[PDB]
Amino acid sequence: INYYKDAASTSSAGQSLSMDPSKFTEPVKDLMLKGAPALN
Amino acid sequence: INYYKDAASTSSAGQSLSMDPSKFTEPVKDLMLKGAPALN
Amino acid sequence: TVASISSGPKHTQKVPILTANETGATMPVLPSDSIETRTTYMHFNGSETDVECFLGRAACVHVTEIQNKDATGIDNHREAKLFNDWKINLSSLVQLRKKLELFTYVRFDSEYTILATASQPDSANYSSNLVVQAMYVPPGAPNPKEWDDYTWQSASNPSVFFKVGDTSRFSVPYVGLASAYNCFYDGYSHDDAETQYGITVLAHMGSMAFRIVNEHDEHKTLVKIRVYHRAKHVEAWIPRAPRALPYTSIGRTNYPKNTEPVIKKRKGDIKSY
Amino acid sequence: GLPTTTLPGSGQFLTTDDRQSPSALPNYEPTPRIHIPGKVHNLLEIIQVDTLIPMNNTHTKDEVNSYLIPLNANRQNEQVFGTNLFIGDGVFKTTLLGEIVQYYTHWSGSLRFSLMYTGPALSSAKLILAYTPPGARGPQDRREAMLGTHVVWDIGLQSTIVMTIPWTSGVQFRYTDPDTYTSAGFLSCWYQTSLILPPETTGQVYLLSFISACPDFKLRLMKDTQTISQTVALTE
Amino acid sequence: GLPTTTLPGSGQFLTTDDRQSPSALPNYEPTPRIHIPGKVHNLLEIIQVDTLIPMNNTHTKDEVNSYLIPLNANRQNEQVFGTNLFIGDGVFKTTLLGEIVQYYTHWSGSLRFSLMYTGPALSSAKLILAYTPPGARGPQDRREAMLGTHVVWDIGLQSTIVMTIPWTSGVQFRYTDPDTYTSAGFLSCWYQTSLILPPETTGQVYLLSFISACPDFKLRLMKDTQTISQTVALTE
Amino acid sequence: GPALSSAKLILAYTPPGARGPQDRREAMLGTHVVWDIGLQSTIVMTIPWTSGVQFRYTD
Amino acid sequence: GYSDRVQQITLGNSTITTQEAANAVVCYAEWPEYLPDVDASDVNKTSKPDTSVCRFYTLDSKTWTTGSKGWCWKLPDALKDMGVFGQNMFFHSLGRSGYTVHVQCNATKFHSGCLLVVVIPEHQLASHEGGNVSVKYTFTHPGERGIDLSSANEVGGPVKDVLYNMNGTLLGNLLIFPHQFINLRTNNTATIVIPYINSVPIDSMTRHNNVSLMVIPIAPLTVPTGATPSLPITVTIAPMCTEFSGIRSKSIVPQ
Ligand SMILES: Cc1cc(CCCCCOc2ccc(C3=NCCO3)cc2)on1
Repeated sequence: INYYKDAASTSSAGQSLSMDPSKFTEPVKDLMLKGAPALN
Repeated sequence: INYYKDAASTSSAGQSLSMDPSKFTEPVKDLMLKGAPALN
Repeated sequence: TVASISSGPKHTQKVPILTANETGATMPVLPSDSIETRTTYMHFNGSETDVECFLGRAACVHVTEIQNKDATGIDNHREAKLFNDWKINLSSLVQLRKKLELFTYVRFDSEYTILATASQPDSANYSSNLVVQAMYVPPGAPNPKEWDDYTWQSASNPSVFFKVGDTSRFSVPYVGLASAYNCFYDGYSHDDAETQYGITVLAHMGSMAFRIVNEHDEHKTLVKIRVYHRAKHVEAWIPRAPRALPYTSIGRTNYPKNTEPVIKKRKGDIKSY
Repeated sequence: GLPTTTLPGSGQFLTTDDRQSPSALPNYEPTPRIHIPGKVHNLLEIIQVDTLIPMNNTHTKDEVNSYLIPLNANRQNEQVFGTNLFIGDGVFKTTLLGEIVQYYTHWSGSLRFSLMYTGPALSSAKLILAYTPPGARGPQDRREAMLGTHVVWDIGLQSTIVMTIPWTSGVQFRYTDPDTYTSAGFLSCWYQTSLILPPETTGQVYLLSFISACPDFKLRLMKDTQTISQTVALTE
Repeated sequence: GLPTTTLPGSGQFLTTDDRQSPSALPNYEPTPRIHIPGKVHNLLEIIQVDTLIPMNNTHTKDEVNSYLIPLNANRQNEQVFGTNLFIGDGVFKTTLLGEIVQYYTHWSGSLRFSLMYTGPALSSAKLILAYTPPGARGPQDRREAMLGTHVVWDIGLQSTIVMTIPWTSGVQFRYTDPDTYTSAGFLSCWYQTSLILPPETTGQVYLLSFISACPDFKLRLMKDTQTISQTVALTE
Repeated sequence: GPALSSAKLILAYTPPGARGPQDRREAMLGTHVVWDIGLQSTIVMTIPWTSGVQFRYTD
Repeated sequence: GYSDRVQQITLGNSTITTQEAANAVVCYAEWPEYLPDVDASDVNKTSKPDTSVCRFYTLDSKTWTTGSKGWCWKLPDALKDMGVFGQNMFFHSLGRSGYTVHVQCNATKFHSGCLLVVVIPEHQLASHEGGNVSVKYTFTHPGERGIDLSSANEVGGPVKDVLYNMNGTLLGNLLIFPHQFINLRTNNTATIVIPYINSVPIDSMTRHNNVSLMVIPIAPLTVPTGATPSLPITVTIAPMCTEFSGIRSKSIVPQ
């Protein structure tokens, strides 16, 4: 129950439960498959 | 009504109403019947 | 539920009262196996003997003390009780301890209540109103050194601010590393020849630290902190023999030497009533 | 803003109340539970396991010997042991039953008292155990004893005898700390015929005695035990 | 007026509680969000990116050189480097992994340790990396090392080798601040055959080493880092 | 022995490759049976066929 | 014609027969079983030597005399040197096991005496010094020899006082632990099956013992006239469902 009118006044947000490290761990242009050779 | 998000914050648990003394009072391998001889 | 059924005379070849205790069992014998009984009902559930109930009331687990005074020229705040800490543990005060050690492994959430009262043992014009700031300092966190260190910023560490005379209350989930807390541990932290033996190795849960936020007034004020602990959501495994001798140390089973006989000697014979 | 009124008791801390609290560690994930044999749910589960009674209390420092009730060969008519039934005191007090009863104020229910015989296999004996319900004195001779709850025990292949002290009471609860109005009786044991040892054998034989509670049992109104105290906080 | 009672804890301020508050700026409209690449949702997302370990810690002032593990041509049987696995201390401590682990009290999971070789292309080498699970000492020679988790690495076209320290543990969580009971093992590396440089070439070659966490990883119970402190408030 | 006596013996079979055992500790690590002397008067130990080669010489 | 009385336990390449048993106890009514995945944490596949480790090892014999106070063995310590069980033990980082314990003591129908055979999960011993003196490693790792409660206090060792279970609790209440009596007049062996009991799924076998087996004379031994005044007690123990994990170099432990 929100007792207040504005959105800033609500409690903390709830877990992204998004999670996708590939923008950080695999930003390569041509896709690399694990097990296939790195450099062909 | 829980007012809080986490489970630790809820009140005391409610009675097991489990109760089974046999693990402590009769841990024998071959079942003993009351009234039958203890050692055959 | 019947507590006793009706039972009459018996002249059998089936004797429920003769057993062999060498087997390790406690055979479930009842009044009606050996006298003539009448029906009676239980009228009772055994509610208040549930382990949740047994370990579920607040017990005092720790009393410490800090003072508000001018820290000017104090070389060791910790030592002046300008703030103090507590190496969290539940085995220091021994009423709650005997209760928990009826079990080998125990798992529960904790609810802490902290009461703080002030004393002014020497001449003051008044009673000041102090705010305490007890903060949890887990293992591997910058321990605080003065009563007003960067540590107290506590940007990542849960801390509660309440007023002396009031009470603070909050609840911490089961923080054990394993599946249960060991009430006992017959091991070492590693196979060294001189490393400590017990749980003390095990149950190093970090310490709790208290301080007054207020600067000093003209008089000095003693604040004494009492921490209460209530187990909620209790789970206990493997019952053990109750503690008979007195305790000597947090975390070891050791009893004092030249202790006194714990079994009351008869005033009379074996035959005495 | 909703109008409220606070009642007497506001702000009090009652160590026995059960309410919700904020978690200091929001979002923390506890270690998974694994399976461990032995879970206890009720103290009523464990007081049904029998444990030994230091019946032979007559020593002067605690010894393994106060668990042993001695028996003499060839005595007739005589008395083996006697005790009142204040389960919260005296012989009972250090037993697991005694030890738990002491966490509660009131108890009601039947008790199971058993004796296991340890004499040579080629010996024989007949004993009588008697329960005397409240109201009479501890019996003074078997004649007196045999008129109340009793079992003639014949020592045989079957080594233990289980006597039950059936709940005999006006009032439905008794105090665990000894009280008169609330008192439960006496338990005595006498030779029914007599212990007889085989040839080439000699001396005393002993009985071990246990106590546990019947499924009948009720304990209520928790309190603090006289069995443990302290003068300064312990440290590591 | 509805009757209420206030409980213990009323009026306290717990820095970790999460409740509603009045907005000081009623009706204000925040700037629209535009799209920005790079959003982070979990610290678990970032500790999977590998970063360099200053393994060569032997210097006396911080230098680019403590990131370089040197290799010597023609040595046989010998040891390239050694370290314990207290991820919250020592070599690990300044790495991103080390640096985040320090915001939490407990960690569990697998680690990924990789080595990238930088020697001339016409050289060759075979190294063995070994993980020694808790309970034994840091290995003292390859024979000792090779009996635990290990990978023979053959230096080739493929420049990096990824070793995983699989989670080997009784207890399901370890402390990030170094603790004995909770300790994780050792990591060592030895020549399997030996580094060989081509003609016209000379000197030391170096390996770069990285650390990142497997998707396996768990961190819990947030706390304050020993890695930052201050004596007076900063100003502009 | 007399019926009123009692005894517990261990019989041990030691498969080829080790020496005749020199003490029970050594003996008890191979095929063995703890025999408890009772009402049942005989104990039957089996020397199970332990062998690489499927036949042995009688001489 | 099956009696509670006669029994045969065959485990591996070793068999035990008793013609005078008194049933058998299975701790907490649970039988040893391997570690399920749902309970697993370490990612390593475990090693299950099976029949080479799950057989019966008979420890060296003790001698019950009228002055005996009782003996105490710790598990897995007592087996630290038995065959391949022991090797596996020193060579893996973690291991887990249940056991069948068979304690043997026969006499005649003229003897009297009664031993308590009990298994105590997590038996943390007390220092006889009091205070917070610790009990050194070696002292709680006696090996097959076990601890002899009638031996003298030593320095850094545990207290050996029997009415207190070596920990501040009374002998009389040991009956809350899985146990069985050996009463010469009834019984000649005691058998207890121990499931693996711990707060973690698998642990170290050298830094932590998870049960102490204790044999304590309670009704003193009384031999027939002009009999030799003593009887030997033998303990045979078999690991069951053993699993080892995290193999490597081979632990080196104090002393
Ligand atoms: C058995 C047993 C019992 C214990 C204690 C466990 C409790 C977990 C840690 O306790 C606290 C205490 C205080 C705080 C706190 N946070 C803000 C103020 O106080 C947090 C956790 O450890 N083993």
